[PDB]
Order: sequence, then C-alpha cells, then structure tokens
Amino acid sequence: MRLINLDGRIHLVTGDGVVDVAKASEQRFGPDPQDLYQHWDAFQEWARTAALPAPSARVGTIGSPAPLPRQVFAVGLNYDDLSKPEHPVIFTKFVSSITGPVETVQLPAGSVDWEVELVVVMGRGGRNIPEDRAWEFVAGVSVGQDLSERDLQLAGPAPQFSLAKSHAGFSPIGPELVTVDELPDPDDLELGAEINGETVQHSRTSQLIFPVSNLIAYLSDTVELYPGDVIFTGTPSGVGMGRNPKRFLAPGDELRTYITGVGEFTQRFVT
Amino acid sequence: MRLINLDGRIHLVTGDGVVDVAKASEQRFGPDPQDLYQHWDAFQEWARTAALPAPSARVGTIGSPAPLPRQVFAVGLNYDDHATESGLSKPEHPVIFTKFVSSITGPVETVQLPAGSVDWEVELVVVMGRGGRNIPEDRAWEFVAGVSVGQDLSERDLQLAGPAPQFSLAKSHAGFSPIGPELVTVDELPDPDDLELGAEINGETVQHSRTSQLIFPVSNLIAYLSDTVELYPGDVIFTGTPSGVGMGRNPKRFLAPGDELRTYITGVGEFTQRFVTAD
Ligand SMILES: [Zn+2]
Ligand SMILES: [Zn+2]
Repeated sequence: MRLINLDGRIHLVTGDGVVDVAKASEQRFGPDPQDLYQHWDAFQEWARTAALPAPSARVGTIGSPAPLPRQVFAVGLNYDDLSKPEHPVIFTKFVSSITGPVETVQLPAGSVDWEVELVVVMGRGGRNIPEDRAWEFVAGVSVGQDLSERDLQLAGPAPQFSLAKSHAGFSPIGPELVTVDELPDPDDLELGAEINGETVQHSRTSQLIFPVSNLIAYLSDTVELYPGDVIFTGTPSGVGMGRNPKRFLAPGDELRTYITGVGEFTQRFVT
Repeated sequence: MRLINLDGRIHLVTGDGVVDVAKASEQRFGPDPQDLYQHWDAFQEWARTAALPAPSARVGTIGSPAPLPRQVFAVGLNYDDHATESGLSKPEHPVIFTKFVSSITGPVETVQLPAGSVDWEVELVVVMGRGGRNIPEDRAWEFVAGVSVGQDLSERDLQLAGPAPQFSLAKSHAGFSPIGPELVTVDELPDPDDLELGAEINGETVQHSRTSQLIFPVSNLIAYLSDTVELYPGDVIFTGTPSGVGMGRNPKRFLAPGDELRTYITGVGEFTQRFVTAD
C-alpha cells in the first residue's frame, strides 16, 4: 500500500492515480493524515476489502505522510560505513520542523549539513515491543532529511542535538508512506543523496548499527510508542562535516534525496 | 485564574471547588485541556463574563494541566549552582532537549524506579497560550497561558552514557514528567520571574531556590526557542532545576524504594510522590 498527503488530505495511491480516503470511505477515515494512524488496523482492513472508486489525477501540494506525530525519535551514529555505541543515541526533531517534500528550504546562518534517512512511521504502539515482531508495528516507511545546523548542534557543554535539527523545514518527509509489504527487503534498502547531481551519500540500510526492529524495541523499553510516531533512523557517511575540505549547503544548491523502492525528492536552498 | 485536569476533563478552579469547563461553556471550550490553549484568548474572555454553576468538589485523577503538548522543551543547566554541581561548564545559551509526551503525567501518588540512578529536579513549568516564531523577549510573558510545578526525573546512568550523550530518553521513563496539580495564570504571581521552588525527600530539604536565579529567564527561553522553532499554544517548557540534585552531592544520592519526594513552588502548588521498584 502507498499513501500520499495532497493538500492536507490523505490519499491512497492506486494505479497511476489517487483515491481520497475520506471521500471514498464516506468520512470513516481521514482526511487528516495523522488521524489515520489512530485508526490504522481498521483503515487497512477497509482499504484492502472495500470497493474503491476509480483513481483521480495526482495533483496538489505534497505534505508529510505523518505531519503531527506525538513523539519524534531521531537517531545519531547509527551507520557502519572502533567501538560502536552500546545503545542507540536518541534525540528529537521538533514537530514544527516537519514538512512535506517541499521545493525549497531556508538556509539559516551557520553550517547546514545533509543527512538522508529512512523514516519509519508507527502503525501500532506499546512498551516493550518485541524486536522479532517489530516490523508488524510499522505502518510504513518514507524518505527523510535530517537537516542539521552543525554549529548549534555541537556547541557548548554536553551538546544536545535537537534544536539545531529543528529549524523550519529541517524535517521533510515524503513523498509517500510505503507499507512494509512493498519493500523487497525492509532491512536492506539502498539510500543516498546528491548535491547538484553529485553523489554525497550512498549506502544501504543493512548497514544500520541498530536496525529498525532494534530501534523500535529499544525505544519502547523506555517510552510508550504511539501509532503515528516517527523515527528518523540515522544517516550513512558522506555528510559535509566529514568531507575534506568540509562542505556545507550553500544558496542555490539542489539536494536530491532517495531511497530505492520508497521514493525521492529534491529541494533547493535559499537564503 | 487556576485550571486543573480531572479525569482528563479541564476544570476551572472557583473558590474552594471546581467547575467543568465543557459543561459550563455548553461545549464551546474543552473538555480536552489542549483545546483551551489553542483558543486561549477566547476562553479567557468567556470565563471573564460567564455565569458558572456552583463549584463541585475536586474528585478524580489529577492529570497534567497540559497532557498532550505538541512540543516539550526541557532546559538543562539553567541555574548557576546546578551547572557547577553537574561537573559541566556553565552554558552560554540554553541547553535544550525534550521529555517525550508518553512520560507526562499529573502528580501521581507513585513512580516506578527503573534500574539505575534516579535523580530529582524541581522545575517551574511554563505552558504556552499563544504561539509563534521570533517572539520578542519583552513580550514573552504575554504568550504564556500559565505556570505549574514539575519534576524532571532523570535516570543518570542512561543520561550520561555512551558517545555524545543525549539527555531526553533518560528523562522520559514512565511517570518521569509529572506536572501539576494546577495551572496558575501569570496575573496571580506577584513577580512571575521570581518564584520560590524546592523539593524534600522524607521531609528533608534537598532543593530550595528562587526562579530569579534562572540563568536564562522564562522570557529569554521563549524568545530563544522561537528563533529556531515555531512554539504552539499548549506547548510545555521545563525551565530547568536549581542545585541540590542527587548526582551533585558527596556522596551521590539517588531515589530509593520507599522514598517520598515532595515538590513545591510557593504560592503555585505542591505534590508528593513515593518511589517503588519493580521487585
Ligand atoms: Zn540524523
Ligand atoms: Zn531538568
């Protein structure tokens, strides 16, 4: 199954077009994307058995498939490419920074860096979620950027990472929510990023130090996860911090972000 | 004005009792507390001229006055003497992390102790009444709905472990973010920037200070945060804790099974919690 938020209304992707979920379900589900996750089990049963109308043209502004998660978990230092962290390093990206895959991103002053990430949206919640069943709790996955202003991120005593990753538009997610049954190997997805056509990140999520199932289980051993919660699962090497010379996003740069089998989007940066 | 969340329904404090807002307002406001913050000015105008029913007795679970904030901002090292006792350098800008919303409760009678080193932190809690980006410092209190009492309970082992230690998860165990009992609006405070706060364990003071000792006062926090994020009505700010935390003592002391922790802000509220383990 694939879902897309168009002009604030959640749609099923059906064939080469879209089906408005609220209209098709006679207002039983939707239109608000975030409200679907609180009805997730009933929604999926409906979507997979109901007689859907013929699809409509895919038009409108693409929003985040999870625009208002109750909790946002973002992971640091989670790719292979020494001593590994013993447990996931966890911070947040504040929800006011979440957007769809919009055309442009404002560059604040500082050193703004790119991070392609697999985004996981929960479809079922709880505490102590068993790792070996964790994918059954996932509604689906999407493409994300964890845009990061490195000066604010790393400065001061015991630097806490969330605010520097929470500037306006620093958490784009989209274009589609892609359910697990669409992924050839949910635990081994190719992902990458290009700046002005030039590869700056390229890896596979098989390189996650803590895979998706482990992140879900681990988080749930401290917090209660909720349907609709969002996990930014971490980013591979190739960030501009790590380049020699060190390179950061500049006005005019075009950042293409992709995950194979999931989707892609491109954003331009302006000052 | 004072508000209290009872069994999930927001109430207005009227004299010695309370009034259910949704019933009193004929469903125009409430019963969800966050609905009031989203429509704060309209709510306050209605309350100013409303004909309320007779007050009822406070009964039910006291919940957080802001039980489902869209964003939670938790501030580290925001009193100089707590900075000194942490072993870290004094900050030049607010240290910002979060306490995940699943950890927010009201002033519940008992808190489960996870394994580790669980530490106390009395804090002034701020609930936003108006949102925005680039809120000016000299207007910031006008964007505040009210204040309440909070604990930033902290499992210090997880908080400080591993490379690049990030504080949020250790402060987000079940029940680690109690807020309450009441929201108190700013006009009830003699000086909103100078409130006495403290904490006692088994009747012995372990924290006692005044929020006039904040390194970054409430107005500065709101201005600073809003220069990066959009604050929303109903958002929660844990403004930081004064000195006296257990990890700063010699020897270090942490909450133990059976400990009773009383947390207060004088003239605003208090609550007492007992700690128990899973055995
Ligand atoms: Zn990241
Ligand atoms: Zn604190």
